[PDB]
Amino acid sequence: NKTVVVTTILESPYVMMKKNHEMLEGNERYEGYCVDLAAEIAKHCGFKYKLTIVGDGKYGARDADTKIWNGMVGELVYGKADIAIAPLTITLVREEVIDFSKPFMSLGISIMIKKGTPIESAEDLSKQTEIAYGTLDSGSTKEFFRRSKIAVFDKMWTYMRSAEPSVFVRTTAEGVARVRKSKGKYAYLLESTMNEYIEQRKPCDTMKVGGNLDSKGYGIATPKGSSLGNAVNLAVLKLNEQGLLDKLKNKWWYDKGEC
Amino acid sequence: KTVVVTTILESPYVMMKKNHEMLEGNERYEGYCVDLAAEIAKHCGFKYKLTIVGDGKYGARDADTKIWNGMVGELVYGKADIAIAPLTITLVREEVIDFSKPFMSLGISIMIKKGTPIESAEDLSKQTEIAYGTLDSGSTKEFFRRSKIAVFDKMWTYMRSAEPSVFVRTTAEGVARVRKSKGKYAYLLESTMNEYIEQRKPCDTMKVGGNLDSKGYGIATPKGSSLGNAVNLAVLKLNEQGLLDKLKNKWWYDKGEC
Ligand SMILES: CC(C)S(=O)(=O)NCCc1ccc(CCNS(=O)(=O)C(C)C)cc1
Ligand SMILES: N[C@@H](CCC(=O)O)C(=O)O
Ligand SMILES: N[C@@H](CCC(=O)O)C(=O)O
Ligand SMILES: [Zn+2]
Ligand SMILES: [Zn+2]
Ligand SMILES: [Zn+2]
Repeated sequence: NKTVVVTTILESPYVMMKKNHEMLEGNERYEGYCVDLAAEIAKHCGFKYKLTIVGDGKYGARDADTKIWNGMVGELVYGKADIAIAPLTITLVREEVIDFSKPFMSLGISIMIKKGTPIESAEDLSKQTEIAYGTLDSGSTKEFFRRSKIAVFDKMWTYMRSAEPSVFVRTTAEGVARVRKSKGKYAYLLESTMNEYIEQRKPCDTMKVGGNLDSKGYGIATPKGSSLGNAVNLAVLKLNEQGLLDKLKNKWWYDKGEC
Repeated sequence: KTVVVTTILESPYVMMKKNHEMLEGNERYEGYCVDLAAEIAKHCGFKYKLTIVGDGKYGARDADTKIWNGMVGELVYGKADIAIAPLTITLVREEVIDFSKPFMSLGISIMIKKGTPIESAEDLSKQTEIAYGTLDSGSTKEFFRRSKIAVFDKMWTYMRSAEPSVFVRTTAEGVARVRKSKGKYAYLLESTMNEYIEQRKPCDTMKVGGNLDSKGYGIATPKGSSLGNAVNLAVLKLNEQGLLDKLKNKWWYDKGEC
């Protein structure tokens, strides 16, 4: 048995630095939903592990030119990590190079506005020019728009791909900050999970509006044909059935809500 | 080789067409899972035959003989090649068959006759005037059997001992029992089926409260099936094209009559 290298990402409330992290070591430096989940998955599958934050701070995309995978997906593909336990979206292009468990959390793409912004829907955003809108610059949300053949979303993509200055952001935090500082003139397209979390954080000035644009999930990912895939999947099923995943969601989203 | 698909008559997933008696083979049926089977078959490049599960059950394991019934049994014993049905992904099933990523989300929910003074599972568990039960041989019954959550444990104790029986052989039977019991029977069933019935004449039932859990239906194949991989990728593709969302609207709400 060797220590399992876990790749993950600093994304609230999934993985965060503990206030006193400088005084702590190894796994104890972090907290959050995915930190709690990693401990349970390791316990139920019988392995020791080490949490590592993804070097480039990215989720995972393949460069169209170089064909190289970046982010957490890259760490799995190139053998730098053994498992990714993070809000990593299950997608077809990813499933072709890595394996995912059954989804441990559901989510869909959603709209974040600064409160009072006169927008209620994706259709609203597409039919106007006063309010800019964008996505995380690398990730499944961007690809959803890039690939969509649905009229409303294709229209949004045509706008976003050509908008100047860029409407895309490097991190979720950057997108949230941009909504907060843009006096209602920027809306952010991000996953419902992160949207709902931020909605419950001070200064309580953002809101999720409209229905979700799609319906998907986060999965625990392992390299193709990993020895861990089967047991990890069974552990996700057990934890779902025992209500732990619901308990953890409540713990990190709503029990700690500031609004 | 023509792929034998096991499925179950459960609205709006698989239903006999109005004019079924004059039709043959797959053409006799319509519904969400009929459309899904056609899509999966197209994207995986196979011919197939839809067959309705012989015993009318989803699938559970006999505690004594360890024999599986239902669609799960058909896969386990080699009577069918794939199940395309509202079949809930569960740990005990994943141990004997393979599931695709979930093509639809659902949770256990409460169906009441309109006007029944019940708003939650907790409400049901606190009283005795209104009886309540679940489908037999399915994942909802097992949920209550295995739950340690106090409210659900309390409900199970009541349900397992209730006389006359509160359990039903089919969803349709549960729905009929709610409709005819003058508000004195509430039915525990998956949110998907509950929300469908809520939009059907005579428009006398309602879903109340939040869902009791969060899970999904998956396409199932026998362990080590050569079809498992391709079918999973097909589900991902259909999801990403918005086709699953299209089919959900087509069968739930475009056909809504309330
Ligand atoms: C048995 C449970 C562990 S579960 O496996 O039911 N998970 C519960 C959460 C959940 C259920 C259904 C869906 C629907 C979308 N499916 S998806 O794979 O995200 C898409 C990429 C095809 C998403 C997330
Ligand atoms: N969960 C996404 C990142 C966030 C987003 O794209 O909105 C992914 O795995 O790429
Ligand atoms: N979908 C369930 C059947 C219906 C129910 O138990 O509510 C199963 O696969 O067992
Ligand atoms: Zn545990
Ligand atoms: Zn198709
Ligand atoms: Zn028996």
